Amino acid sequence: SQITNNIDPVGRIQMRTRRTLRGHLAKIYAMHWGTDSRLLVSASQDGKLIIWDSYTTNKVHAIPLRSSWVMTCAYAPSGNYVACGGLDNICSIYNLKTREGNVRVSRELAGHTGYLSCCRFLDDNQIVTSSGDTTCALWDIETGQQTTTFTGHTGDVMSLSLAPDTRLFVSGACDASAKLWDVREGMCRQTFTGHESDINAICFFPNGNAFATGSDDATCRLFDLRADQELMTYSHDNIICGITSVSFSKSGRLLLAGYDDFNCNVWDALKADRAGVLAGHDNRVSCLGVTDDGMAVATGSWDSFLKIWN
Amino acid sequence: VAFPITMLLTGFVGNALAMLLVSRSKSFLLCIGWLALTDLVGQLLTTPVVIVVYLSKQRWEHIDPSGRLCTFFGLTMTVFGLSSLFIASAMAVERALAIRAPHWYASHMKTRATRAVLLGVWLAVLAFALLPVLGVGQYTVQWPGTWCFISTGGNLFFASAFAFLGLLALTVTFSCNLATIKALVSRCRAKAAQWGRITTETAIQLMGIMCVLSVCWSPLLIMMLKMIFCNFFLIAVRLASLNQILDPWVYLLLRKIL
Amino acid sequence: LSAEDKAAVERSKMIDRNLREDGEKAAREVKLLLLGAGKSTIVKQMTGIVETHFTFKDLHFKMFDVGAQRSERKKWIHCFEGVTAIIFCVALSDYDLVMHESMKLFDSICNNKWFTDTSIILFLNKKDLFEEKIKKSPLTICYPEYAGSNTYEEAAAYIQCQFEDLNKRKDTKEIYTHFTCTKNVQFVFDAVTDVIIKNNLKDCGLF
Amino acid sequence: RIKVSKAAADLMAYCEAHAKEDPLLTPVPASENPF
Ligand SMILES: CCCCC[C@H](O)/C=C/[C@H]1[C@H](O)CC(=O)[C@@H]1C/C=C\CCCC(=O)O
Repeated sequence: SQITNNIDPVGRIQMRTRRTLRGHLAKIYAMHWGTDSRLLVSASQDGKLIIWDSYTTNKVHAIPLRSSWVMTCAYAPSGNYVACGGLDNICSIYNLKTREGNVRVSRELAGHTGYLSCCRFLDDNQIVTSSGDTTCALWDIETGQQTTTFTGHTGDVMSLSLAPDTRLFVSGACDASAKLWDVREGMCRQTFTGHESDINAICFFPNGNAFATGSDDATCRLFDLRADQELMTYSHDNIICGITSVSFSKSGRLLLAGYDDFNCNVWDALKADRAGVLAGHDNRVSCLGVTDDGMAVATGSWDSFLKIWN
Repeated sequence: VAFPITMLLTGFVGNALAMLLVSRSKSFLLCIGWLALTDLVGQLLTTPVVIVVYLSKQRWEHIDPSGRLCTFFGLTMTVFGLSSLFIASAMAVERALAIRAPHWYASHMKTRATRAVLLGVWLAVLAFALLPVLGVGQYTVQWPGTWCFISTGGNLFFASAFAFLGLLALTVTFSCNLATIKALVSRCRAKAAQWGRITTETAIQLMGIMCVLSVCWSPLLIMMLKMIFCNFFLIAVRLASLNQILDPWVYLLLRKIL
Repeated sequence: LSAEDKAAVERSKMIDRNLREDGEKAAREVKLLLLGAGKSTIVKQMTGIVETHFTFKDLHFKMFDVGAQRSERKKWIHCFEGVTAIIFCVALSDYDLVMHESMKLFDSICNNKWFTDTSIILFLNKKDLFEEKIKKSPLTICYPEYAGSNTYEEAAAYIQCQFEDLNKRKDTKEIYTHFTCTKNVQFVFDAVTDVIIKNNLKDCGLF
Repeated sequence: RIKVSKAAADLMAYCEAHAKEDPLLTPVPASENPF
């Protein structure tokens, strides 16, 4: 942080809610952009997992669940599969491009004991889940059994983020200990502890050799995978609430953090300043994703509104 | 001369507030907003003519030949004025339904009938005000020479039907509050108590409604039946418009106010 | 704006009609938690979580007997904010069976920041074992100043007023205590028709 | 472990080598911006 004061900061950011996606009735805990930069999913407590088109803002599929308590969702890099998980301790997988018209469930992954916090696809054959019984996993869709299980901490895992090359991920947990794992061997490689309380979201820096941790004590930090220590903490003195989701931009210059004092923010991810607030959400925000092309964000919140910015 | 000036500005400052307050923030806020909006519009579309008419000092028949402006002002008062009783009555019947059939209210009345019967009250009210427009009854100029109501003479059928249909609202209101109150007390008597504070708050706020609609629309309705069968009638419309001034205050203000 | 777009928008409107129909069908159902510390007996006579669906007098409501997770209460209890009641359940035949933990749980639940409007029903399960165990042995040992008597009804009323005392700084929720004697599901029926009336009188706006 | 100034240099070098292709710090005109 000491070296960058010779760099011209970004001045101010203005973002406008270019759409508004309406139709949910309960609150919202999820979204995930496709690699299409076009379609998103969203998961709610109505029992509905709705796939939205982000251009015409109308439904393409409204998948009806069984367990109406979902806390995460995923959308495959092949554009074929959605996943959902929650308090049922079951990760359901639905397929989209089917022979018939109606949508159906493919495989019911049923091998956890705690609830589900995240799940992210690797191929159409490998899904990595994280749970509340202090263990991640790595699954296999046709086999049905987990081919590698990571049990490296005491705190319940809360987030997950694969690398850009999809060889080793990162998971932070309720004991403030963010670990760096490895998919091939199956054991931890480093553990970073810099936070004073538990951890709600993590994503990688888009290069693949840094990551950002959002905690529940109104502070974010930026860890590096080669110096193995904290670089910045981002914190303003007028915050009480706790971060709920975190994402980066494509150039690695904006760090968008989804706070819990009713509105998101934008953090300069190199100068530790506050650029511009995504204000106007009515209830707490739960989720936000920048597209792969890097053209929008789509924040969801307990207000039943999924709004798409810039 | 100061009476329309007072009832203009006092009613305006009464009903500006509620529009602002209501706008920012259920199946009650819309049905107090549509009372507030109709109440203010009926105060803005009617007062300018009188305020203008008596600056001048000439007979209404001189300014309007052919009898169109009195026909305009004899339909507005009925229309904007009666609605208001039909905005107070609807609200009251709904407040009974809540306590008397506790679950029927949840499944069947989710804001898709608070834009239905409420925006149907105006239609019911109006397939009656336009009967002098088709030849039955007559809106004529009264003793002051600034406003208009039903001639005393088939006109009686318009004059007696106004009294009958203005009685429905008043009666419905009184029945509904007493029915609600009785049910509330009996439901609170057999306990064995914070449900008691509900009874005091409601009792107070469901008797203000029952007293305003019998200090204001009492004389205008009771004298018209005798007229069907000098100065008194003049006060009968200042009372029956004062409810409109206070309509905005009682439902969503004085309780917050104090 | 070819025929493809019009077909897509008609599909979207059919989806929204089905979505709003299912949503409206959902809201005439009384979601209810089933928190606890003899829950099995209660759910009999009335992994993950289990939802039990049953209908009484033209009013079918589900019931979410959570308790198989045992991971953390701080992280998934805020998905339960919109709920009508909480059928809390404690057997009172365990005053000296190695009740303070139950009182701690009730203190943590009744004062929670997501549940300042939910009317906590409470059930007290095992009464025959309690009266035999109080006829045989006294209960002046949970506190050294617990009871000033040793009969059944004074002890039962003392325990009931002891659980109803932990309601800290609330005059918006109403504990409906019972003793688990047809007339065991009748009580939740007659105590859920008393919280939806409280809610209607706040809906139409009256207090 | 590598020097933290070297990792700082690497991250700021990735920051300055993609400032042109960022549609959320230097926005594109609305001809191509698909919303
Ligand atoms: C059935 C009656 C409905 C009328 C409702 C209407 O919105 C009332 C508004 C009043 C206000 O209080 C005084 C005033 O000039 C307005 C129009 C009514 C009075 C006309 C005669 C006034 C005068 O000559 O004194």
